[PDB]
Amino acid sequence: GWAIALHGGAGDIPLSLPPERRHPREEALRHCLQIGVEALKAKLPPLDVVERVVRELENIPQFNAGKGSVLTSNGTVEMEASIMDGTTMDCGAVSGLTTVVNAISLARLVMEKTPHIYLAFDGAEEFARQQGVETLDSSHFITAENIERLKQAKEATVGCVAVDGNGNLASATSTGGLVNKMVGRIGDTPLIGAGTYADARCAVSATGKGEAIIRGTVARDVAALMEFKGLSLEEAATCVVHERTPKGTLGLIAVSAKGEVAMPYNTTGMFRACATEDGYSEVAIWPS
Amino acid sequence: MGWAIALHGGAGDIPLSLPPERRHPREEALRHCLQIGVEALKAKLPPLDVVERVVRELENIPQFNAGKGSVLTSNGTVEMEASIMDGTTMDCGAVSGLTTVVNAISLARLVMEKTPHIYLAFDGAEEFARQQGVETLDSSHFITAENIERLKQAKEANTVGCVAVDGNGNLASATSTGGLVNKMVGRIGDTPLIGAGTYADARCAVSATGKGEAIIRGTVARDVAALMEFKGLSLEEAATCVVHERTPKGTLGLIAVSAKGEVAMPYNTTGMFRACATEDGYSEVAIWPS
Ligand SMILES: [Cl-]
Ligand SMILES: [Cl-]
Ligand SMILES: [Cl-]
Ligand SMILES: [Cl-]
Ligand SMILES: [Cl-]
Ligand code: NA
Ligand code: NA
Ligand code: NA
Ligand code: NA
Repeated sequence: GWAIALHGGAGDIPLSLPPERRHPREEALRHCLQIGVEALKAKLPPLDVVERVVRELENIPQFNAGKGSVLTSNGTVEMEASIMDGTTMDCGAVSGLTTVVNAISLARLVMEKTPHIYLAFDGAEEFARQQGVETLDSSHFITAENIERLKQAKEATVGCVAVDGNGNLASATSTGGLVNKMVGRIGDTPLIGAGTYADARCAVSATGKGEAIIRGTVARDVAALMEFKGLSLEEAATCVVHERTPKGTLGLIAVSAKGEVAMPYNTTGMFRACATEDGYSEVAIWPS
Repeated sequence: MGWAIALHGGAGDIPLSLPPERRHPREEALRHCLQIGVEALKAKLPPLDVVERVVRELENIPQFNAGKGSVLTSNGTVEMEASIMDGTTMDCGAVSGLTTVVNAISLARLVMEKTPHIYLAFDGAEEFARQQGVETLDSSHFITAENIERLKQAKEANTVGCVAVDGNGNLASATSTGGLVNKMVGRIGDTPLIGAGTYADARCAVSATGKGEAIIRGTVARDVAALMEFKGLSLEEAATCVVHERTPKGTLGLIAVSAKGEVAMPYNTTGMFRACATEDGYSEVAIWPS
């Protein structure tokens, strides 16, 4: 049957995270899970499901994508996303977005409306205007929390995977990237086979230290272990997270064509949720 | 078995009737650039320096779609991209959106060496280039008469690389391109994406060429390495499986070397401008199938 997983990012989420900051993030996870489950039960194809959920996770200011993107070194927002359809292996990606309200929707339009997969920076902003997507002033995306985070860094990702009852799979990832990143830095989120992958067998969205995820080709590696060694989703995701990538760098979510779900992480925490047709659902931050 | 090097000047529908005056300089360029890599490997230059030196020269040859001679965007502009990977460390570097940088591959290497990042693109990459003091020239330098005409033909109708291994099994890959003629401004292809156009690990080094979007979707360079690592396929078995089973005909060619000094250069296109050499005394320059 159908299955959905989502994340609001992996990293060093401290156990002492105050309730005032925990609660809104938990509420956001549970609300996005309800949106994605409602969508699958309304017979929306998995590509529409992961777009719809990641649009919400972009709009949530407590998550690093869309509004609440982390700031470049220059105190600016540069947003990036990718989307992949497992059944066609069609895909779309964008980098260097500064005014586009929903980066993941622009990635979808590159896939549908152009002969290309990947547009970035000024050409991606020009395509956004040609398509008439929603834009706001760059100041919309910058939060007080992210101004402070950049100050402290100089001193010192969201995702959705879904499968319907017919084995159709999709993956969507969106980010502001890494605090204090150099202007023009591209991380793992928009790279097919790093942050995002979907094929006949699985759909994967990765989150964490961008450069490690690129070097590790994490999303492709999950799919490759299932295809080339006959590993189950759980075996393939476990091996990548706990065997092949360094501690404190990576988490991912994955669903299979058979409707299984895996959300392993090697970080302290990962803001995560999932639901299956088989009546499993969970919302979590830390290990249980 | 000792050192080995392979290089390409791109794969695609190179017609069997390609007249001598387009074939000639490209075959000579392959032989010239192979000499650069052979002399470097005979001098025991690290593979990462070998592939950078060869691809710099391939960028400079105006008949190849990289550096000077890069194909034109829809707007008649050059937007250049490159990636480089060290198989021993899996250290890598990538650049997209370069308009004035003479050698894209060398800025990919500086990202890897001088920053905490793998990949810089467009204004931020051009600004890193200026901080680093690398050679830049006016955007008009990169535009050739041949590519003005190619773009005119594309609107009407509507890659280079090097892999090297030393006798100690150290592996490197480098790939540089103008991209696709009449591409939208800001379009990124496979060349700068680690695991699509470029990959190196302890077992192999891979550079891919052909239709960017097919190579992204097929994660070609990573797939060769994954079949060797996860199925125990030879370099040849893995390379041939990717090109002749896992990807559409007419889209892709690749060059690859193994830790053991094996060479493979399969393609599913009409042709692929290619050359290789091994310490065992083999060398080859070719365009079409034998
Ligand atoms: Cl990142
Ligand atoms: Cl010519
Ligand atoms: Cl020089
Ligand atoms: Cl390309
Ligand atoms: Cl051959
Ligand atoms: Na957000
Ligand atoms: Na497309
Ligand atoms: Na050139
Ligand atoms: Na680096």
